[PDB]
Amino acid sequence: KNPKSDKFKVKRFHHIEFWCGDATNVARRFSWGLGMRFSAKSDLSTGNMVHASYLLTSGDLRFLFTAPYSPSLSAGEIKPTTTASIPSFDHGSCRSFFSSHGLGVRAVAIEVEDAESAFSISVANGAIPSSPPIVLNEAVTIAEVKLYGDVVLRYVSYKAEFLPGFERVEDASSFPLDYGIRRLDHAVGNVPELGPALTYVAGFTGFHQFAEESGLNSAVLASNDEMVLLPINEPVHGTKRKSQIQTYLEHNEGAGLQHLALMSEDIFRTLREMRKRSSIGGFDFMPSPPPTYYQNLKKRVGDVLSDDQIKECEELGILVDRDDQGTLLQIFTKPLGDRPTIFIEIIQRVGCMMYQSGGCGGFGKGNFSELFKSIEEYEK
Amino acid sequence: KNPKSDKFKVKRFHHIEFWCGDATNVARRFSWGLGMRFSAKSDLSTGNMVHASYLLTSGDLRFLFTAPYSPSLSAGEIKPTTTASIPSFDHGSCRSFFSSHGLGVRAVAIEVEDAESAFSISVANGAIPSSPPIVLNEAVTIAEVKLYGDVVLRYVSYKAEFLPGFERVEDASSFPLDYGIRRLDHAVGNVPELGPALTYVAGFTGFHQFAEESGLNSAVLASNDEMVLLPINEPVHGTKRKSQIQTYLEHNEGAGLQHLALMSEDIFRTLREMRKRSSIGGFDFMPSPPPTYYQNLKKRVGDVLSDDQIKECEELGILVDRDDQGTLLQIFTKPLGDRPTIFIEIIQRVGCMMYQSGGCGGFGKGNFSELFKSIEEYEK
Ligand SMILES: Cc1c(C(=O)C2=C(O)CCCC2=O)ccc2c1c(=O)n(CCCc1ccccc1)c(=O)n2C
Ligand SMILES: Cc1c(C(=O)C2=C(O)CCCC2=O)ccc2c1c(=O)n(CCCc1ccccc1)c(=O)n2C
Ligand SMILES: [Co+2]
Ligand SMILES: [Co+2]
Repeated sequence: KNPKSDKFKVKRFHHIEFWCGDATNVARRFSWGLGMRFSAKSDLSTGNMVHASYLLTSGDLRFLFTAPYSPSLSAGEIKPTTTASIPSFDHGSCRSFFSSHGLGVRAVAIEVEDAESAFSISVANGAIPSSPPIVLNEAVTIAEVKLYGDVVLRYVSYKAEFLPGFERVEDASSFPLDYGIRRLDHAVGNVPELGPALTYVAGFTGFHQFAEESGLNSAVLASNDEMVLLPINEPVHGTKRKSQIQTYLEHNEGAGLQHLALMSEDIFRTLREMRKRSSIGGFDFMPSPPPTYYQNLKKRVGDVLSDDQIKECEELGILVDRDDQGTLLQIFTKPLGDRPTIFIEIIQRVGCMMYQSGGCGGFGKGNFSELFKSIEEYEK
Repeated sequence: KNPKSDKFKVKRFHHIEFWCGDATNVARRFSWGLGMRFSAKSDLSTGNMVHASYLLTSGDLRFLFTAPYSPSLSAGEIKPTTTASIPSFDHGSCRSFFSSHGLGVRAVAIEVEDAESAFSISVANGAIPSSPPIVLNEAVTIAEVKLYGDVVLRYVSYKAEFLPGFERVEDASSFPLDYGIRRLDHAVGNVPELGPALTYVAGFTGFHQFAEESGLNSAVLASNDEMVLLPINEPVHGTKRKSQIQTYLEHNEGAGLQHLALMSEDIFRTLREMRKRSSIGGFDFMPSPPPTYYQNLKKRVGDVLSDDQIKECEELGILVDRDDQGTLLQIFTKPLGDRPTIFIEIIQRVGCMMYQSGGCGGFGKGNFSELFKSIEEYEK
């Protein structure tokens, strides 16, 4: 049952913005590790005396990396006279965010038909304002409201290239890397209490709960066409193994974005390319499941994957689960930075063709039981 | 005239420590861009609840990357009970340093015979204490005094593997990258006033001035065997082109480390390997000199370099200058991070063999005039 109760019209995920200490070094690491191209910049070379912001792209996926300059560079400025290309940026907010949480996602940005209306409707329906709507160069409107912890849901709307004031990067600096990642599938938050978080967000968006003992309870909020998916996790305290959600909240200093799930058009090639680079500047992956997990894969997905495609999953460490509607291939990186907080999931879905409907195959929660069983069975 | 007036005994450069927001992402970028191996770590996996520190090595060059965790992780700790592996670390000092300067060098570490004595003698001779001597595991002594701005000269001494509490990285995580960089040749500071900076540092070290209109005045302080070299720059105000030193001080919020010069055993291979990676996560280089610069190279270094070796300099953008004692090959990267502050120089020296004596060939100040002339001559 999808009641299609969105209180405004939302199209798709637009971009994810990381707040960093040095946007240059994070963006270069991410670009090599994930195969994303340098697409746009807004910094001193473009006249921005406030923040440095570098955009990476792969397919429709857009990662923005932003860090503050010395406030002394822009001391004569006031908001009306700002050189910032993102008007919601604030030196003090960014330094406090990064000091408190370390490297992580500040904004989950979705594209809307009209950012002003979406902001107005949101706050009228309980959203806590963060940045009022601002129209940039009579071309793009952006607005922000609180999502959970210190993360904002950013609304972006275009009348008719990323943002005004950003410049497209010179080809010489822009090497056409691509490992097959194509778009953002879902973005997941960790909170101390799931219930109030769900009521708050679903309260101001109209998003509905998407149809779905290992450290968490979870639920998924979705847009009308279920292309925007926002799962939220809480910890289950009192187990024997400590909750990974609780560990997150402790090292993150509270609620925040846990993982970004990036859809690949060819997960086998994406994982081959990322695993080649794991020890030369890229991203590490979580430990692989035992061969027991893959021997048991034939009995569950042997209808969808060949034996050659299943052993290819085994050499790459890919996990597989299944809904009644589709099949899911997934794998998780190790944490993206110093703290055991944010990580990335690489994903590709098969089935539910009509295009492919969103969430086809679920989110892989059945892989918790399958991994534990496979692990214990492997031991004995 | 080398009066050999060192007030204690110093061996060589030991390591350079960067203070970062996220030590993981800076270290991975540097490792790929410069060809340095992950050699040691001190972080949560080693029991350090205070800071994350990752060591990269190439030859005798050691780069340390350190960032603070949430103070909440170590709130019950006091200095006697600390889990920090570097006892001079302080959450507040590091966050304030990085907020003020951005990514840059906190410590220039030199190896001494006895760090306690070197600290005592230094402060008795005018040095401003920063961190008193501390003996780690009855094995290593470290101490720190102020050098310029917020950079410290760190003394390290070993009775008889980087530091106690650091672990050697698992081979699987440690990919044997190497582009030919072998050691730190010199480390350069930018200050507002050269005179007082020189008197202060030479005052407490006993270092002597090493034998030597484009934006700076400079002078070089050296150890007894002239293996430790510490040039210092000041701006020359009132030119037509603005001083790069003054631009540094403005964006850095005052005095600090301008560049690190890394000696290569094969600069041609180092530059080939680094230039291959410039647009895929590595380091960019300053613009190359015009062909005019290289046509004029034959008349000045045609005795030392073949025509094949000279055109190889031309394809890599390498600069060449000469003392009366030796010849210098050098090239400069673009800034290492967001701000136009710190950069890196790659260097290789030829001549003055006895081993090679330090500073053989100078520091390339004659390349300021040669580049300008070559540039103007190229135009017309
Ligand atoms: C995150 C995830 C998902 C996932 O994507 C997902 C959502 O999209 C929405 C609904 C809830 C949810 O969980 C699916 C399966 C997963 C994991 C996962 O993290 N781990 C590793 C667990 C060890 C661990 C150690 C340390 C820190 C974190 C974790 C798994 O083993 N499985 C099977
Ligand atoms: C730094 C250097 C050295 C050098 O190493 C050195 C020392 O070791 C010690 C003594 C003084 C000194 O200068 C030598 C030659 C150099 C440069 C250099 O920076 N530039 C680029 C200038 C444009 C520029 C733009 C923006 C920001 C900075 C600079 C050059 O053109 N030349 C020829
Ligand atoms: Co997921
Ligand atoms: Co130099």
